[PDB]
Amino acid sequence: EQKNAGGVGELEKKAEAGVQGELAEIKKIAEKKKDDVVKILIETVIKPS
Amino acid sequence: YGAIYSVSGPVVIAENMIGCAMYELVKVGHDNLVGEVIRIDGDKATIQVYEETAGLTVGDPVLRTGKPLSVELGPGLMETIYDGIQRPLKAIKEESQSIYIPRGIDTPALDRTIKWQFTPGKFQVGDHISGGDIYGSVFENSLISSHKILLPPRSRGTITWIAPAGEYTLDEKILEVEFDGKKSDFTLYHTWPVRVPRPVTEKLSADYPLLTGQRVLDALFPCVQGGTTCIPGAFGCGKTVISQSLSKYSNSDAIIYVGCGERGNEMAEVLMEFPELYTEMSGTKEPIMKRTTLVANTSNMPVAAREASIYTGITLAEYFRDQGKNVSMIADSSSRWAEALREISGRLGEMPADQGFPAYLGAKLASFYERAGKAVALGSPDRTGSVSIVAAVSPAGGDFSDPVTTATLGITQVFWGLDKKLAQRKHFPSINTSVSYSKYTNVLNKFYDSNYPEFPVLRDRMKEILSNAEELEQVVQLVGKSALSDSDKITLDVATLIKEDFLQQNGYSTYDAFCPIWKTFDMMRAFISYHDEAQKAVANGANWSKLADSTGDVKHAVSSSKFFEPSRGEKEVHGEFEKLLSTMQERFAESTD
Amino acid sequence: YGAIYSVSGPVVIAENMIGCAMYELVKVGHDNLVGEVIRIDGDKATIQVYEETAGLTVGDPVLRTGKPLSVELGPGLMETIYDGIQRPLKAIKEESQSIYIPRGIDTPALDRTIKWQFTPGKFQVGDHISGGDIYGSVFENSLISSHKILLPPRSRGTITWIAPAGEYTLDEKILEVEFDGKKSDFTLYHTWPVRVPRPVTEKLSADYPLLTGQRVLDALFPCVQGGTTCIPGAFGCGKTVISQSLSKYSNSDAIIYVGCGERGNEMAEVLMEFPELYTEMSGTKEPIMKRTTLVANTSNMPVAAREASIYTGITLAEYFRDQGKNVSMIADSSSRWAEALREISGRLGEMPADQGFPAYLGAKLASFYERAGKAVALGSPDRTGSVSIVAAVSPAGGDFSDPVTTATLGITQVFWGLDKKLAQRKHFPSINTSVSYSKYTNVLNKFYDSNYPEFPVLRDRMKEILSNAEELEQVVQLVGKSALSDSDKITLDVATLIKEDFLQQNGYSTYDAFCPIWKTFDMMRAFISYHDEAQKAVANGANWSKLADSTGDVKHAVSSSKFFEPSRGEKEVHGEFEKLLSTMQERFAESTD
Amino acid sequence: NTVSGVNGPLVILEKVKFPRYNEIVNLTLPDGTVRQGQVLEIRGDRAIVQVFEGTSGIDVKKTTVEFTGESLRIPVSEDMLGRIFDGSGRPIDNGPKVFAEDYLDINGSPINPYARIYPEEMISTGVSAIDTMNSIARGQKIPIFSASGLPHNEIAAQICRQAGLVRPTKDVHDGHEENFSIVFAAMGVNLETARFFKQDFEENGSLERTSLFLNLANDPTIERIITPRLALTTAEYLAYQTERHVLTILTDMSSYADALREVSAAREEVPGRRGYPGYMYTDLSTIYERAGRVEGRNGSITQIPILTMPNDDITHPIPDLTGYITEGQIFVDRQLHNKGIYPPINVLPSLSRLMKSAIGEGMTRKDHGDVSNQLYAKYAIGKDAAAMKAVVGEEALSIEDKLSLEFLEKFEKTFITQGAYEDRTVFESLDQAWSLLRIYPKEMLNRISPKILDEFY
Amino acid sequence: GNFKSKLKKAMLSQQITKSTIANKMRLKVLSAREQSLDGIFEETKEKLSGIANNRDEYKPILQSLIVEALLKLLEPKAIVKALERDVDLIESMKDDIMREYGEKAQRAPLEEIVISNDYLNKDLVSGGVVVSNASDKIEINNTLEERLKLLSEEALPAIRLELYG
Repeated sequence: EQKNAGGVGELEKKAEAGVQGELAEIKKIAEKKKDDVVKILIETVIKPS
Repeated sequence: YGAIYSVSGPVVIAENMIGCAMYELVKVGHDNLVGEVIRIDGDKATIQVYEETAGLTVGDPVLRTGKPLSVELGPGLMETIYDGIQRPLKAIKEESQSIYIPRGIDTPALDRTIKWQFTPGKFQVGDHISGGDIYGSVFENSLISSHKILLPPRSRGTITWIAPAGEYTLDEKILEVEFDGKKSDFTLYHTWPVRVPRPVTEKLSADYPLLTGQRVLDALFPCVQGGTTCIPGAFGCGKTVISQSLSKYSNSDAIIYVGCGERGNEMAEVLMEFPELYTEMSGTKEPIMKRTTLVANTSNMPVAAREASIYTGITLAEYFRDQGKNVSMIADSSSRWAEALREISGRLGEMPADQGFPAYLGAKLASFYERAGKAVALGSPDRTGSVSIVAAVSPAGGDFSDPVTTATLGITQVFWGLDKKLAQRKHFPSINTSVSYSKYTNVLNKFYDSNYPEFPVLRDRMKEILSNAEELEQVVQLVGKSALSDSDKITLDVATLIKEDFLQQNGYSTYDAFCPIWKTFDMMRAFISYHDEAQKAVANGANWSKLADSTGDVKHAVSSSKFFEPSRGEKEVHGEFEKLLSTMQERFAESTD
Repeated sequence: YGAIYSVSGPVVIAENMIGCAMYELVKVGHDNLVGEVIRIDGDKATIQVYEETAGLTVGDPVLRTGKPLSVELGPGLMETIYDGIQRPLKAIKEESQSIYIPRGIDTPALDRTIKWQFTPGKFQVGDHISGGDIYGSVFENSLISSHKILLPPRSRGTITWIAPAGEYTLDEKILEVEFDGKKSDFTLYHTWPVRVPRPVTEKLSADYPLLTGQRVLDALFPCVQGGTTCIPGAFGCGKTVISQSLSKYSNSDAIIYVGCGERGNEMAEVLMEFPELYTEMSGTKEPIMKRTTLVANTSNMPVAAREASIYTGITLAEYFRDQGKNVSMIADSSSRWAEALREISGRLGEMPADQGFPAYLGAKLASFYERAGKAVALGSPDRTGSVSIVAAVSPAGGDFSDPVTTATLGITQVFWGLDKKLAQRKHFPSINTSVSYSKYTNVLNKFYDSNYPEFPVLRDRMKEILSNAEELEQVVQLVGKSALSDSDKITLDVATLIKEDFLQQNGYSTYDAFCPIWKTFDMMRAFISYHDEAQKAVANGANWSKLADSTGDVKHAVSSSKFFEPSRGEKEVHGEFEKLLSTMQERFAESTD
Repeated sequence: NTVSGVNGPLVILEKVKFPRYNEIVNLTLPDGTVRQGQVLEIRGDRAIVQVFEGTSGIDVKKTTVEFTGESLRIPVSEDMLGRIFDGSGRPIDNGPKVFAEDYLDINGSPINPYARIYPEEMISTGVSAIDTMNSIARGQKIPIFSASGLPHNEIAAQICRQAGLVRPTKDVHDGHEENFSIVFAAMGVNLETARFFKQDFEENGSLERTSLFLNLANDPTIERIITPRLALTTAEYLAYQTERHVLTILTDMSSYADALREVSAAREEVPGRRGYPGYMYTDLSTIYERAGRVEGRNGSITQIPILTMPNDDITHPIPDLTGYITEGQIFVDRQLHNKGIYPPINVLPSLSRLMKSAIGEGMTRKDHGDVSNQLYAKYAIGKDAAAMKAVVGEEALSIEDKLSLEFLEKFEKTFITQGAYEDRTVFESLDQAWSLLRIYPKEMLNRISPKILDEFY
Repeated sequence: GNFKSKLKKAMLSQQITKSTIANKMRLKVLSAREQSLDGIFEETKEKLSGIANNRDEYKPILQSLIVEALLKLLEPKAIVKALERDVDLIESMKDDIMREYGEKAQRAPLEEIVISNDYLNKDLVSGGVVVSNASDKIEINNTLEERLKLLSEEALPAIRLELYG
């Protein structure tokens, strides 16, 4: 049980550390390809589909 | 609005019906009979009219009510006898000089003569309030929890007008809600279409029992609120008794009784008996009836009301579940609700499936079971309430191999086998340990072990002992009882006490058919301690005759156990059992040596 | 050309059809799905499109091919795998990267990629030729030319141009025919509509041995060359199992396997297993497969492929018979073919008969069986061939009275059973004698007597033993083994032994090995011998126990004999069977006195 | 356009003729709620739709129709495990979203590539009665035939949970080299059931292991039929693209069949035997065809459908049809359940005709198949003897019968009796099975080849 | 006995947390993956309104949105519901549409485009038009949000291949 009273601390520490780096790269790689996708989306709309 | 194209039987088709929904409540003719649109082909709407379409020429007007057929949920349900689509039978008795409702007589679902005292909640104007949050309450009961008024599900907004404390009528507005201009006014009741399930915060599995107050239910295989259960039919020489007793002995907060399509002798008995009988927990003001809300249909009532009967009852049960209460839905019988489907199908021209019963049957049962169950009630501080369905399924082919029974048992997790021969001799209830099962056993037995009883040990052992007894009885017939050991004789001796005290209870006496869930556990404790000790003692050098003379007084007490009072100091610990345990240990040294 | 008017289910209605034959093949929509014209209502022709439709638009194009759903008969049918709508399955894998048919593929009927070696016939320039004549031949196998190039039926003339010896492709011309100028060129393949049977010279009596190589058939009710057979049974019946054995052992020069709507894994197994295993008359590279062609179709693969399976396959068979080959056609199952019809009758809205299957069922099965039989090949060289049809069906829950099984039984002259109880103990296939008959049994025994075995004399006693065994078993059940006589005990034992050693084809090491009519005969000499000597012995005074324990070794030996490979002295009479005969003789004598 | 009428689950649209078969349309209610449906029948200037969601409230000129202009395909991703979905092509649970890298059709042939090579790899459930007597393979289809007095959900969960622990023990043995994935789909079962299942998967392992599709009984019959189709798309992608073995647990299969039955009753479609459709064969097939090894031949979809029989008969249309199609039959018995056997699997009619495909020999014994046949045969005789013991008594039964009555009792109580978490390896099971055979003498074990009996006894 | 059940119970609570950590991560990831997609989608309909509000650049786009819808419409009269700013733009190019339709059909030229007195919102629609039936039964919503959203169905796997492939 002590691995389950101290495991509620670990309930967020390992959840946060688990994607601490991944949420920084998702938001990083988005800001690059943002503009590049937006031009494609604009293009599809002003082209009759 | 529309004009009648045809009346062919009780089915009436009408043209010039636009924006007509597919559950739309409509009133047909000048007379204003109740009807509902099952189907639409083109411009023409095909209506089943539940009342006689006699005197209705083609060309009469059809007036939309402008909304589906709904049921009203709010104050003044309890102590009222109703139709399958909720129409007070009681109110017709006052006006019409009729029990039943005759054609061309409709009335509102809730009485508007009655006024109830509305008390505001914890929300005031300018507060945002959300779906199901407790806006107020009405108190009109003192024996049970009353009608706590919720903001209508799937409705949100900021409250422009919250009426202050005082008496208002059910009809009259007490709320206006601001959500994109004036959202509408709302009243003390809410309308909800009954062929739509009511939402709740979330649904959960059941785990939580309550006082059933019939010993055999708890003891043989526990009775749970938020359960799914099948009980066999008998057509009022056995069916009626168990239903009347379940309503009376169970001290569940509400009970909602639904007679789907009954004889009419059974409907007549439940209404007269409820004020007459006494609560098992104390209080007057028409004891059991005050806790009861009744939907009572004989087979003579319109067929749509018979089909509708369970749906309206289930919505009722679901409404009280959001207040936080434990409800018993006792429905009798699904075979009779099913009979309605069959009739309605042939009238439309629908092609059914097996034995003439439609195919809408199996899915409608599955949908029905899931509305019932345990849930955390909706409303801001949250409570727990339950809806437990015990549905009888009678003969519908003279066997139990017919589509209605076979479909239900499958979804159901519990079967309780009434015994006919014992029932004809008027022991009620008298459940057979052979046919019966509960798949709820495991989770529940763990729940009672938590609470204080030794329940898992005793229940399991109860079953084994009886099963074992049939097998040993056969060895007595064919070989003889004399060549068999003392141990085996004992296995039978104990089974007979378990059979006599629990199983053969008489619901015509309250010192023989009403005892609390703890009390029922204490009796069962008593018999098990004796079995082990009796087998232990015969091994160490005793005989059946010797054993019987020696146990004496403790054996006599266990035999006399049912006659004892629900209390002795508390109704949870019965002092006479706790001291009985000592007298048994002292007796065992003496007997054995 | 035509334009889709409607798609209601798999049924499509298209206007602007001035014509079209019956069951005309079409390519529907831009997708190019399979269809056939069943009916015509006005100008709108109702065409069922049988390849799965989830995305066909109304007013998509409709292309008539101009001829009915047909098959190509020509070179490269052997060791080449096809569907029931004659698409090569191998061609699809490569192109499509869809191992099975995906929605919307149009792959031509044969392989136009594999060059074949053509040599010229006894018909040179200026010579008359007529349908079914051997115009030439194509090398396909390592041991024999499979596909004898026939002039098609309904063509005739004198040959102006005979191509010389060399390699050519399938679409290139190789034959020119004179009759009213250039009647046309001919190519290596020829076409034929599969709803027309191929015409023969004459049909000939069926009385010539068909060795299927399975002990259990040979022993009880053999088939004939020219045969028709029904076999019922439902999963665990060993029908896949008996197909594989059947293909390996079969004396016929072609076997055509028809998968009517199979598991897919079952088709995957038999395909792999023919080149993994070796043939009994030898086979160089893909041994068994060299003689095997598969029509395979799975359970959701096109309803046309499944419906056409029996006709595509029977047409193949008739063409091999016109070539001068003996064909054993296995179809599995005609019952899955029957489901294709049940589905067709609903979609169209034609009225069906009993069990929701149409009435046209009975004609369609009958037409298939009548084209089977033994015949003298059409064409001038003249040869003898057969098509012996073994057709699998399935009971509806142990009910053998279902329309499909009854219909097939109507047409058949041989019936071979399948008993559920006996399959559970592992004896599948399970043929007795009260669920099976063969009209060929009488002539067939006369032909086997000639070849060497004593079979007819042993066949009669063998039938009797089984027939008495069943009746005697009913007394054991009810009365007990206390009402028996000693000779009746004997009938019970010998019977149990027969049940295991013929009917069971289940392994214990290895699936059982090729047992001929000769092998089968030896088993019968040893069982029948055991029974005679033992009954004499009991009649003449002797213990049951003495006799059964003494046979002992001999019983183990017959059980396991079939696992051991044939020839162990000879095929004819094995040394292992020869020696038992002496052992019985020695025992009989010890027992008597 | 606008709704013309509505007759049951069928909706009559008055429209224009441009729509294609199973093209999505969205019905806009006057509440402003949108519900989805697909056209089942199209005709000139009109349609019949079946709406997945709902079946009532549908108006006339106050309602509107809008075309999506894409026929239904399921959005499939391979990141689907651990993620909560609802049986409707999206989560209405508010669970993690589906995403799409392919959208794949449920018609029963998208690009379908299956078995040209039959299963040869053994996959174990940790349960002796399953594994030994019938065997399970990397494409095997085995129906769980259950009843209204058996608890179908407890056995369903039992087979799945114990096959997840055994399956990595088998990976190490080199029976496998690829991932295991579970796809669990529950269609139109009770709330009580749904909750239970999720709780079971968590205890044994986790819910990261499995993907969940949840469909509620209150949601229509039309929804229920699409629910397994969604499971099929999930499994085919995983096998095809990422060479994973996929295990599908399809509960309840009977639930799906009743749904078919409803759209021929409130249709003018004439039904076949016992009120079950004539085109019932095709509906069932669609699920079962999409099974076997998937192209690359390291991927697979293996099926365990779960059938609850309502009458418990073997003359009912659902159990019969399923059985001809499926590669095995597993029959679970009420009488064993009563007696106190868990799992309470009766092998008296459990049979596989594709018994060879089902067994393994390169990661299981060769002796596995030989022993199983003998066991089954000896169990059956032991049942014939049981009926005879009641009738005749022990007052005429033979020396041989007595051995067979003992075998029957030892066989139920040892082999079929296993703990709730106790998993048996297939090799250990043989040892157990050999204990069962060992009481019979060398003349009663006569049917078996001499080689095997002298080797292992 | 009851030791074994308390011994399992704590190992169960151990794996309920391993599972809840693992679920919070797929939830943080998924909702981050979407937050990015809904900011790409956000920028495109902001960019588009700026295109729409310079009338002369919107003029050939609008012509094409209508011609497109009209070929799915297949009626001689279309009722076009527009914003109060685009009714003036449609008016000044009705002939061009009916020309342009005619050249891309073989059905018949379009007879009329109907400028109705009912209009689309400007606080619910950013720009674009709803081209509808003769009796307003079926409509092709060639509004900026609706096009962007349907386009989202097909954009999502493309965006997924270039972003995580």
